[PDB]
Amino acid sequence: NTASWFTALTQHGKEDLKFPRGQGVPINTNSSPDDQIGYYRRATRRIRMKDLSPRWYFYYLGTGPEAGLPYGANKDGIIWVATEGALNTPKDHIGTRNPANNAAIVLQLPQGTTLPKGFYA
Repeated sequence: NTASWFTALTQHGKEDLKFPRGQGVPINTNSSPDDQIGYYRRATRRIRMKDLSPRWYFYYLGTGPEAGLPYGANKDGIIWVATEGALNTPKDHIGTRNPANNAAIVLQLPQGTTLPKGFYA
């Protein structure tokens, strides 16, 4: 099974995640500036049905459950982020995580990043 490389953002409001134009890409010192572009995918969970808080997981462009999705496409539960000068190419070489060999990276955002209302890590 596959997984995000990073820990997910939890939603504490009726808001749909959305960053300012140049923010949102989680830090990863082991990737190049060309690779800093992807999407957050919302994951819902119900429990007893009581609906839990939605979590958003980041996947590099061209990987993850929506690997075939071009950057910018409009789909429910998919929002896009990219930092200045990233390449609009699939990041197949980074891929997705296998929890059997690697644990998730703690999601961190660059300094001066503004998280929207009701979103925390």
